[PDB]
Amino acid sequence: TYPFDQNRFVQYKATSLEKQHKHDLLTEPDLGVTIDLINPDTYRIDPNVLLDPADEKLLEEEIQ
Amino acid sequence: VDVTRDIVSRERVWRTRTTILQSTGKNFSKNIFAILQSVKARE
Amino acid sequence: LGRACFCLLEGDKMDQADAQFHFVLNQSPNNIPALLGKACISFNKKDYRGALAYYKKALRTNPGCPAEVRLGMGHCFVKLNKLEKARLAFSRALELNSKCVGALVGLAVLELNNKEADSIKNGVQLLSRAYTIDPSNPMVLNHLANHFFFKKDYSKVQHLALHAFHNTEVEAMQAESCYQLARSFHVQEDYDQAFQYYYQATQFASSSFVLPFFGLGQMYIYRGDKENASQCFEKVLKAYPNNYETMKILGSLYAASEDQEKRDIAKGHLKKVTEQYPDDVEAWIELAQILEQTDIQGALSAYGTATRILQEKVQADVPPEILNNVGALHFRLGNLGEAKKYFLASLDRAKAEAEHDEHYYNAISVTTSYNLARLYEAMCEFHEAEKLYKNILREHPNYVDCYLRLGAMARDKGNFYEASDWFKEALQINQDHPDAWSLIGNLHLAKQEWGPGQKKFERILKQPSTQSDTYSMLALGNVWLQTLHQPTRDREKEKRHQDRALAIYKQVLRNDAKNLYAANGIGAVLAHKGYFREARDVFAQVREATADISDVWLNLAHIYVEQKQYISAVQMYENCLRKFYKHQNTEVVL
Repeated sequence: TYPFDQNRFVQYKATSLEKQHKHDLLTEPDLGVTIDLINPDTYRIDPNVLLDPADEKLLEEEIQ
Repeated sequence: VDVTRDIVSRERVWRTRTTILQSTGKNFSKNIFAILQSVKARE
Repeated sequence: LGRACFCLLEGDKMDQADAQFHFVLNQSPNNIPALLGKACISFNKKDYRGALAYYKKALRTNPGCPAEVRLGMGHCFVKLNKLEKARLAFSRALELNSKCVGALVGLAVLELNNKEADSIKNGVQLLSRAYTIDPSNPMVLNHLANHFFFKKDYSKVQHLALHAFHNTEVEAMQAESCYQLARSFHVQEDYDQAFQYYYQATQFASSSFVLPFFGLGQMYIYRGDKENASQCFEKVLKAYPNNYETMKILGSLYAASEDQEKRDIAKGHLKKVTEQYPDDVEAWIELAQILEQTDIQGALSAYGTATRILQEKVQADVPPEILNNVGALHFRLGNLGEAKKYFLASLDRAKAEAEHDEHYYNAISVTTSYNLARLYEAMCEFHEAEKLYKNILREHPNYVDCYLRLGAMARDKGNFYEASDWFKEALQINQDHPDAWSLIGNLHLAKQEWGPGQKKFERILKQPSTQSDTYSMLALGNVWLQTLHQPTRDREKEKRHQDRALAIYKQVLRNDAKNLYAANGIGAVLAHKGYFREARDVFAQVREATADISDVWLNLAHIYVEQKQYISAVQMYENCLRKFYKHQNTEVVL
C-alpha cells in the first residue's frame, strides 16, 4: 500500500467552495424591518408624493 | 517479531483461496437447488 | 397585529398570524405594514413571490418608515438572484439613512462573490463601516472573521467570533460562528476544541450548507474517528459533487475488498478525478489501489502515468513499492521479464532508501524478494528461487510463505521430501495458519490409501476460528467422493456416501451459491447416481461461469459418451489437452 499522509488539514483551500457561497441575511426574521402601523406618524401620500426613478424601477417585479 | 506485522500490514492480498472457488460471474444456486429438489421429486 | 406579531416571536401560529393580518385587510386595509407583515411570513415560508406581491404595495404608498421598507425589498431581491434590484434597494436605503446596517451588509455579502476583484471595498467600506456603525452585528463579525482567516489574521477572528457566536441566537449564524472558530483552530491545529465546534456547527443548522460537514469529516481523520467521516461526507455528495469531495472518500478508503458501498463510489470519484488534474499525483495510486481486484490493465495504465508524474515536479525516483507492485501485476500478465526488471530496480530503489527504516525498506525488500523468488519459480529458476528464499529465511525465519513455497518446490519433486517437513514446521511455527494446514492434507491427497484418515488431518483446524473454510470442506467432499465407484453401492454404503457428499454440497451450497467446484461436486455425485441427463445442465452452468476448470471438460464428455456422443466428446478431450500440463495424460485417453 502507499503510505498516505493523513489529510487532517486544509491548505488548497476549500476557498473555491467557500466564496462561491452567497450568505443569507437573517438578522431579523421579519426581514430587518420593525413591522408597525403606529410608527408611521408621517406619510408621503399627502401632497406631495415622492417616488425616485430607482423607486419606480423597484416597483416592478420583472420588467427589466 | 516487528518484521511480521511490519510486512503483513503494508502488503495486500487481492487473490486468496476461497474466491477462486467462488465464480467471477453471478451463478446462483436456486436453479441448482431447484433441480436438486426436482431429482428429489423423482425420489 | 399584536397577536400576529406575537406569533412570529415563537415560530408557530404563523399562518394564524397571516390570517389575522388578512383579517385586517377585510376590516381595514388602510395602511401597508398590516399587509407587509403577511409578506415577511410569506418570505419565511420561502414564498418570495407572495412576499413581493405585498411588497409592491409598500413602495407605492411608503408610510412613515425610517426602518427602510426598501431594505426588505433588497433582501427579497437578494433571493433568486435579483441582485441589481437588491443593490438599488440597499442604495436608496443608504440614501434615506446611511446609518442603517442592513443595506451595507447586504452589499457586503453581494460583493463577497468577488474577493480577488474589489477586495478592499469589501474589507473596509462594505464591512468595517458596518463594524463601525455596529460592532455587535454578528453578520459583520462573521465576515471580518472569515476575512481575517483569509487575511491570515488568526488573532482577532477569535476576539470577535466568540461575540459573533453569543450575540446571535439563530442556529445557522452560530453554526457559522462555530464553523469559523473551528477553521481558526484547525489551521492552528487546536483540533480537539475545533472538532466540537464543527459538530455544533453541523447540529445547529444542517440543511444550510455543507462546510461544517466537511469540517467534521476531515476532523474524523483526527483521532481515528473516520467511520463517521464517510457518513458525514456522503451528505457532501448529497449536497453537490466536486473535485474536492472525491479525494476525501478516496483516501478515506474503507473500501478494502468486496465492499462496493465504499468501492463503487471510489470508482466514481476516481473517474471523477482521472480526467481532471488538480495537480493529480497520487490520484493514479488510489486508482490502481482498487484496480488490483479489477482489471489489471487499468492498474498498469495508472502506474504508467504515475511513473511519469513523479518526474516533472521534481526528477524524483519512483518509490519501490510502486515498482514492486507493477512487477506484481506483470507477473499475472505475460510481461514476466520486465516484471523481473521491475523487481530488480525495486530492490535498488529500496537500497536507494538508505535510511528509511521508518518506512522499512528492508521489509519491503523482503516481500519484494519474495515476489522475485516467486517469479524465478515462474522462470522455473528454482535454483535462484532457493537462494532468495533461504536469504529471507536466514534473516527472517518467522516468515511462513517462503518457508512453504520452498516446501512446494520440493513437493514438485515429491511428497516425503523436506517438502512435507517444511510444511509441518510451518505448522510448528504457526499452527494457526490455515493455508499451510490445508497444504498438510494436500500432501495427503497423494496418498489416497490415506483417504479415511484425512478426517483427522482435516479436522485439526475445524476449530470455528478457522471455520468457515470452504476450501477445506470442499476437500472433505472430494475425499468423500473418491470413495465412490465401488461395488458396495448396492450395499447402501456408497449410497450413504453419495448422500453425505450431497449433504456437504448442500452446506457449501447454502453458505455460497457462487462456488463452482461445489456445483461440479453436486453434478458428479448425481452422475454417479446415474442422472446424466440431469448432469449436463448443472455442468453447463459452471461451463459458462468459467471454462478454465480442467475437471468439467472431462465430466461433460463422460455424459457425451454416455449418450455415445463421441463426436461431441473427444474434441473437448483434446481441448482439455490444450493446457501446458502433460503431453500424455493417462486417464484422459482412457
